[PDB]
Amino acid sequence: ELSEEDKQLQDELEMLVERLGEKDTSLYRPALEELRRQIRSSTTSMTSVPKPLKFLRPHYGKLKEIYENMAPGENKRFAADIISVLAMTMSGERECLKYRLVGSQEELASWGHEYVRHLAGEVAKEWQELDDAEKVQREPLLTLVKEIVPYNMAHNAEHEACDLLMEIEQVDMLEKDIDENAYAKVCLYLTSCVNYVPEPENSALLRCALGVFRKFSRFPEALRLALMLNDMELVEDIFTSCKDVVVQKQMAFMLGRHGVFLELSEDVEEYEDLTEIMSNVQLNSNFLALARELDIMEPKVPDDIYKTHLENNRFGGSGSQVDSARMNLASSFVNGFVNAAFGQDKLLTDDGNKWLYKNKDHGMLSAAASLGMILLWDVDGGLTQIDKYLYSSEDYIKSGALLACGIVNSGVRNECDPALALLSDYVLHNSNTMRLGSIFGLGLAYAGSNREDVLTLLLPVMGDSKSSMEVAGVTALACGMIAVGSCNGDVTSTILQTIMEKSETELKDTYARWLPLGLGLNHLGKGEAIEAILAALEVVSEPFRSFANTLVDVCAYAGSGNVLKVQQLLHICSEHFADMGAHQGVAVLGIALIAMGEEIGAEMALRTFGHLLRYGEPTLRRAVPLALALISVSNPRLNILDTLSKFSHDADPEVSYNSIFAMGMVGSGTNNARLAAMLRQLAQYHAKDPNNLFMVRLAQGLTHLGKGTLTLCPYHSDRQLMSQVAVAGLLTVLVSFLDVRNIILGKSHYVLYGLVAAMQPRMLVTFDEELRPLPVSVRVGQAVDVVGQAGKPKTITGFQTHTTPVLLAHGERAELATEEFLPVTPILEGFVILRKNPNYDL
Amino acid sequence: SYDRAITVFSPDGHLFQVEYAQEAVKKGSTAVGVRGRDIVVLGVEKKSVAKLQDERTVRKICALDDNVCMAFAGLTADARIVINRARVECQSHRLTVEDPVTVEYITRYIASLKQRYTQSNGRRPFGISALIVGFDTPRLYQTDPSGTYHAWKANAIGRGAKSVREFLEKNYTDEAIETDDLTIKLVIKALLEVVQSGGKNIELAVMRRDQSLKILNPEEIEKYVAEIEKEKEENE
Amino acid sequence: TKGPDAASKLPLVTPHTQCRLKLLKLERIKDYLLMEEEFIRNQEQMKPKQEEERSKVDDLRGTPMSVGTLEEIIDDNHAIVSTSVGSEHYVSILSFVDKDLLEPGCSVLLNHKVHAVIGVLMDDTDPLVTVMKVEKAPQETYADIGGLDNQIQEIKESVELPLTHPEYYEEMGIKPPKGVILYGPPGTGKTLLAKAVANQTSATFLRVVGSELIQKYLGDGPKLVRELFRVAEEHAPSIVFIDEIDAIGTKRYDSNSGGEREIQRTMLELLNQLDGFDSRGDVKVIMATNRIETLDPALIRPGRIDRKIEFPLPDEKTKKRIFQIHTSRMTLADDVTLDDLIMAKDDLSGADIKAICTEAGLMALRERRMKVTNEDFKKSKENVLYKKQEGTPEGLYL
Amino acid sequence: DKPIRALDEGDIALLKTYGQSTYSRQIKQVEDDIQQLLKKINELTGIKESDTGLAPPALWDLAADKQTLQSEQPLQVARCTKIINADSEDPKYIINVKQFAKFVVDLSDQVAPTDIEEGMRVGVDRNKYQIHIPLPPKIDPTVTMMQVEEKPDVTYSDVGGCKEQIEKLREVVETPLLHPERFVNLGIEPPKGVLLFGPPGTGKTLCARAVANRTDACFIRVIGSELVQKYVGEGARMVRELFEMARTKKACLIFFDEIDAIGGARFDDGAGGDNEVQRTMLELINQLDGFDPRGNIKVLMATNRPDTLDPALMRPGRLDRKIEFSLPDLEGRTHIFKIHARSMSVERDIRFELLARLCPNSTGAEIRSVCTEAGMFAIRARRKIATEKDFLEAVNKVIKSYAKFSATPRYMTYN
Amino acid sequence: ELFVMAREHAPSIIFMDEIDSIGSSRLEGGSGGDSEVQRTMLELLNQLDGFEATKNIK
Ligand SMILES: Nc1ncnc2c1ncn2[C@@H]1O[C@H](COP(=O)(O)OP(=O)(O)OP(=O)(O)O)[C@@H](O)[C@H]1O
Ligand SMILES: Nc1ncnc2c1ncn2[C@@H]1O[C@H](COP(=O)(O)OP(=O)(O)OP(=O)(O)O)[C@@H](O)[C@H]1O
Ligand SMILES: [Mg+2]
Ligand SMILES: [Mg+2]
Repeated sequence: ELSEEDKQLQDELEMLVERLGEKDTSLYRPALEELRRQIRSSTTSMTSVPKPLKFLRPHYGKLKEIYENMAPGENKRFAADIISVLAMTMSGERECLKYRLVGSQEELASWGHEYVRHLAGEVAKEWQELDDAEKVQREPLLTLVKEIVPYNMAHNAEHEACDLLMEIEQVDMLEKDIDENAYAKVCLYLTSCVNYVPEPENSALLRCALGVFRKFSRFPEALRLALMLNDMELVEDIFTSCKDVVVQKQMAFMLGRHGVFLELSEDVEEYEDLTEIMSNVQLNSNFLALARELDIMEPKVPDDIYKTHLENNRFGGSGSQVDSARMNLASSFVNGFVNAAFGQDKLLTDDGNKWLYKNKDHGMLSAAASLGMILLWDVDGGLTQIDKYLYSSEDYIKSGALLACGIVNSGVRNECDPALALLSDYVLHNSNTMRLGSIFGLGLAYAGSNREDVLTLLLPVMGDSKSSMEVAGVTALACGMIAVGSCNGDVTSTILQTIMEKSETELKDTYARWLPLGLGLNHLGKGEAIEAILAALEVVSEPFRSFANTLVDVCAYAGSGNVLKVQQLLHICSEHFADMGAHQGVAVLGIALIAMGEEIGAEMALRTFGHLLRYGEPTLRRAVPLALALISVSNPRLNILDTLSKFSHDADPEVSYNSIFAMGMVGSGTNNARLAAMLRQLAQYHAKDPNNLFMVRLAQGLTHLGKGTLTLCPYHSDRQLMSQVAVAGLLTVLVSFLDVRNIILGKSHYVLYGLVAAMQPRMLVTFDEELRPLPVSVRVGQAVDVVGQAGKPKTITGFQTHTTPVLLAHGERAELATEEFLPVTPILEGFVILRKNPNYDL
Repeated sequence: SYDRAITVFSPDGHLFQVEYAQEAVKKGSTAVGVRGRDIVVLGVEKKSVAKLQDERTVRKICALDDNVCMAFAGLTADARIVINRARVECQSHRLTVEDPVTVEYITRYIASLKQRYTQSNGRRPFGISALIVGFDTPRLYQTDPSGTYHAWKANAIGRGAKSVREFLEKNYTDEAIETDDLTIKLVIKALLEVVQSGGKNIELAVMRRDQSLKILNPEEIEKYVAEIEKEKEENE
Repeated sequence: TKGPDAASKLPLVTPHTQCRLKLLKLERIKDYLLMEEEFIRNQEQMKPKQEEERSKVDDLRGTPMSVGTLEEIIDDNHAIVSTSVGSEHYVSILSFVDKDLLEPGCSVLLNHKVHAVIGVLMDDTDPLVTVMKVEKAPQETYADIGGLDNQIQEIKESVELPLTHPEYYEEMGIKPPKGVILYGPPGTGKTLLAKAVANQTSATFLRVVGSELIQKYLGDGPKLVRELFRVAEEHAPSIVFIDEIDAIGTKRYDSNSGGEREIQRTMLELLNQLDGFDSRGDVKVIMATNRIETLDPALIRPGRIDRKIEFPLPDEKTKKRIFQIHTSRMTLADDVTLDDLIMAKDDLSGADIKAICTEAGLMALRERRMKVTNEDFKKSKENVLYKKQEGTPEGLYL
Repeated sequence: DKPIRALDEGDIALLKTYGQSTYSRQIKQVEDDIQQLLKKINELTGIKESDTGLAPPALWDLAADKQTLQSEQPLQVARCTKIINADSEDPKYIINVKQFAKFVVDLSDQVAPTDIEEGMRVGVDRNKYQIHIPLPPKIDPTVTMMQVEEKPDVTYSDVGGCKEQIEKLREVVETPLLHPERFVNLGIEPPKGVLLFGPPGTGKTLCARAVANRTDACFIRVIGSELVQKYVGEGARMVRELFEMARTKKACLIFFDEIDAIGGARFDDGAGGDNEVQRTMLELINQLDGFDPRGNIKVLMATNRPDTLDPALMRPGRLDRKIEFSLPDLEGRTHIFKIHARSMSVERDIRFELLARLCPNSTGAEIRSVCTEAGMFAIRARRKIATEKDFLEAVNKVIKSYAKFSATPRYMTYN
Repeated sequence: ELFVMAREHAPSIIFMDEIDSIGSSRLEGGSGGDSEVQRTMLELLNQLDGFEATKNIK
């Protein structure tokens, strides 16, 4: 019950509210003045219970009607203020809003923080309740926001300000209202909220954050959000606005990492240095330094990688003297991938022709591509060795050499463009293998280029009726992955015409799946323009109509997180009815690629995939491991590996094959000794089937990629920056792997080399302002945010001290433990430039 | 099972009662001491006394003789007994031989007296460790409840021993003891590294060459603390 | 093989602030859960073979199925099986049974009427052991532990790093530590660290009290310990947490005490499981005890327990970290200076800091305040901290 | 002081409303329905079908299983206690049905009277209890699982510093077996039992593992948890059947690991004590030595607390030789360091004599822990070679960090 | 079993009167120690605060 002070205050409140019965002149001003005074005193204090509000439980009906009849001036406004404060505690949402709306304006700050928050919530509720039928109510709510937002800004309440500004769908005022000490908080809030908000508000929020960062001149972050938006005009605007040459070099490094090559005018000083950095010619050299820091110059051999000295030699000296072709292809992939990018191998460099001569047709192409893939990012160094094998006796393997070129020029660009020159006279080659090699090399060398000359040169291949189905598919995929995430009308129209003119009998083959691929590869991350795409694709008949629609639906929403598209895809998967299950497989890959945008969505996609596996039909069971591989590329999560190990022994050969490839992709480059042991056990168990052995050895090569210093992650910048080229590469490999026997185990091993398009390295090489390497002590650990929305860089814990260059595993980041240097980019990934601290004093 | 007598060796040759005697020192307030070219300084963590308690009787810096003083850490009564015995022995040495007692000799006597209480059963070892500073040449020695003495350029015993010594080794430089004020400031900083009250719980005694003791009043110590704070204010 | 049964956990939703970002992440979780529900509801709804297989096998075996113990395998289809009543029967082994699974002492499903071997029971796990397995991972994570960097690093190198990165251990040649005892004063973070590692680990986790592994009947104690460790072996990557090992880890000594000798037999079986004849495999053991000096040396010796992680009373930096973590969900005022609580020598542990925060919240609620102040924390310090009586000697030492 | 006022319902409503409620209600409801949804999924799947012995369809494919079920009949196992032999024409047979009862039955016409000898176990029909089939003699399952049948990979070169212990062990468990002629010529009966005792981790179980590794005879690793049975006298019967199985094998080896479990001291002042465990220990005592000579059964026993053993068991007629494992000397500790650092990726300049001298009173297990900790230190800072400083830090972390409280100021007492 | 019943009937309040009997200061080994009472002590201590967090139990 009450107290003496409480009872006296209750009596005073009751007297003040009861005096309003009649219309005496000295009632409305005195009583409302007293109520205003008490309410303001209680509300403008600590969060203590508002004692006047607790005591006040009257009815305002008489108060509302008298409001209607008495004092059209300020007294009704005082009454409105009082009833608004009273109804903030009660449930009078619309009335409580309109009391502040039409009553005494004064200011929302004069009431209290809680009153401001409640008014903000009610304003958001009304705005969501108000449609475009009338804009009369919108303007006063906007005026309320005009004062609500600065209140939150000045009282560290940026949460409510940002939320309200997202409800009203208007975010322009953040440009003119954000302070120096609060830009990071709101910017991080937006860059985290963009992933979960659906279309089209995510793009508006992204451009709002872009404008904020431009206003505060945080140019690297502006570049990050510009690549998030995937629009070149604002990237060019940021490039022009960058007046600091060190920031220019940093943004060139990040552009090269993302693979975005924008033409630079000669008006910008130091054009040559920026161009050569963006071409990423230096990377290999740094990689070499990397390797000579870890004493891993010496390349490995497949015999030691398989560890034959440990396998139980049940048949000794009688069952291993025969060298089958398929195991030779697997050993080529191993003695490639494992030793790749180190500039040397002990079996393909000194005994090349002898090795290649024990391969047949497809083995020739695979080994020729692996010869270039054993030396990465050295265009001249790679081609100096590739030319002789291009001059080979078996001119059919010439195409393979082109792959080598295309696999050597990957991740780099030259002014003279050796790849374009070398393949310009070979693209029009009538031989199917020659044209295939030419187009594949051109695509791999020019991933993400979007250069009009190469696209125009690739156009006539689609209209060539002579060109075979697999030539058409490889051409379509190369065109798509040269024009990743651009919605190029030229390529879209060309592929649409090619598929429209294609016959059903010729469409029934597996390679026709690669026709939507490039089309889909033209529309990565842009789901707005795909209504016309689906309308155009609706002309073709089912089932391939549904197949193409599903594939373009995946490609449109790559990482979008649109749960409605995932619901449609899950409905497709759950429909229990050969080619009919292709739709379900593509939809499963769609759930994977949409959910990999967000960590939460991905981890729930894990549970959905488990449910699909334990309760799905054979086609879904085959499809899921590819999805699991897509979800966690180069992220050896133990639960995923355990599920894949459980299903590697399944009685369905396709399911086991897909599970093995999922081991290879998920644990790629992590050098996981547990994964290596499990793969050795799988090789021992599957020692009889050539296909299982081939794919398990491929998985071992993938997991020993670069001796553990290479990753296939399509994500960068704390996994927030997507990579269109890498996403394209994994998409091609996975959709080809939807049919392992006909494509992977058939005539199309070269498709595996598309993963090298996604081949991106991990280091911590630190450069000075002049780009010389600089050893800096670095604190490396997990980025587990021990705070909420404090704006912290996840507050790296699990500390370990390192000297650069350093190797960072997936999910573990780094920070500068020394204040002597300041990084231009606060995200310590890849090559960075540290400016000497001017604030530090000796 | 081998720690209930002073004359029993442990199976690994440990005199456990002697080792236990050092915990009494470990329970005492920190006493720091350094030697300079012309001065020997020694500060003491002077823990706050009760409101009604007279602090005159609570003395940790005691002068064994006009040329040598001593600050203990450990049991107070054992410290009183040891200090009285040291004074008597120094006077007796001055009586037998004309020249005054050297700080090394008085430290040797104190160490031998402490040892002779650890050799016999039915005689509790002294639970104090002492810092003895004097001129003969400025010399600083430290005793031990075990009965071992050592010569130091700088110690600190008592509650803060590892921390204050850790501060001391990378602070005792040639220029640090170049000036008498510099040496006293070094002692003040070393004591402030442990005594986290400032001024009110710091008592420093300085003995200059061929001079007498001078307990620093809580205004000169306040001035030195202010100077140290001003010097450390260069961080900003 | 029977790979690990890792506990399931929902993704962490951060920030923990009551903002729209938390709403969006939680609604994404709800979306995906509803997707799973829709799929799992329409799966069996659209299900239109093996039914003949079931109608034959189940009819042949019939219900109920008795559970007996295999004793002898006489022929390829005849076995001497002992029923639970201890009566042996020479019964037949039906065709639909894997002859390689039958081993002496195995649990075998028999027909109710003719007791013929109709199948083999695989698990036959003691209910007191299957309850030790953790199904719901605890919510406490490594981000909820203030300070304790050395202890967390040691425990990660022991039980976490070998699972994720065995490459280092295999390359250098070390066998990773397979036993850790978390010892220290109570309320320092031992059980909290066990909760955190259980949350983080991808391996199966078994939680034991060090006293539920003790049974009434004479031989069921060591048998239960053996069953628990065998279950840990089954799910190969395993972590066996035995809180309060003091209950059984006490030092061996000679007395009549007919129950104490069984106590010592149980602890002897435990140490045999830890390191005795035959290898232990890839199962780690985490042990916690307030008093370690009272433990038997043969239990905490290296090889059985490789690491002894000390949990001291938190220092100033650690205490400040605890206060920052445990008031993160609070709404602190501007007049609050947590430092005064962190300083002084109250010898307050992490649990003490948690209680201080809770009591400060209660003090604020007493004044009808949802935001705490410095005065509330000061009152809570004296209100809660009154734990020890004297713990100190008199003014002997100067 | 001012008493705390109660919290009225209006106050509760205000505190739970006058604050964050824009998203608090929605967040809480979403969390609650998330928990309910998780419960729904778990319930709706909720099977995890238990594995049962269902063979592959091609394995059985037998419609005659029902014919076997109905035609063949179950038989209860019972040992023929006695042959009555009334007139050698209606002989009668007294059988004992385990615990059910005892009966006087006759054989079925299928079997011959000469094929059913006294004392063997036979199958009887459940209705007329008539003998139907002779059975092989009972072999306890757990007793046959007590055998090792899988030699561990611990050789004798992995036990350093115990040369005398190894030689005395091989003198009792290996030499009298491989070359018995070296003893009968001198008329010496070699000891038939060895008690391995010493500090924990000194290498008793390691030496037992080596013995089992190169035994070449029947090795039985007795489990101390199985001699301890729920029912009265079952542990004694366990010992009897174990010794009988050992006697069936030619010159078997038995290793009672951790003998303190069932080798306590007999007593009666405790008003009952164990009794059953004491009875099992007494039967083991009887089997070891006494009437009914044990035979060629050399017995291995290990315990790192031997003072609690029964003096009857400790008597040198059951455990004749008492091999003691002591803390290794400097040379032995160097040997252990070299053994345990053999496979490590360490430097070639490591002075292992220094490390051995730095661990005065340390068992071999502590040396192994020191090596592992040196590797861990070399891993923490990611060096691929473990240097001498890493080993010194490991020695400090393992030995000195937990040895005693003799701090450096207290360690200044020695020079 | 007491704590499992309290959880199954949650919310619940457990009143443990005269906790000196089981609850007193823990002893070392040796024949003097009660041991089993300390075992019940440790089980109760973990039950009310251990690896598994009690909900709505006071
Ligand atoms: N370092 C710490 N960081 C954060 N919270 C801590 C820390 N130490 C203790 N706590 C808090 O104290 C609570 C109780 O501590 P905990 O359960 O870890 O006890 P303990 O150390 O295992 O003690 P006992 O000897 O009783 O088993 C934890 O739930 C946690 O919230
Ligand atoms: N001489 C040695 N050489 C090498 N390793 C040794 C040696 N002595 C002991 N060890 C190591 O000690 C480890 C554990 O010792 P062990 O299992 O023999 O203990 P125990 O003394 O029998 O103890 P318990 O009292 O538990 O029976 C072994 O794994 C082994 O690596
Ligand atoms: Mg605990
Ligand atoms: Mg042992």
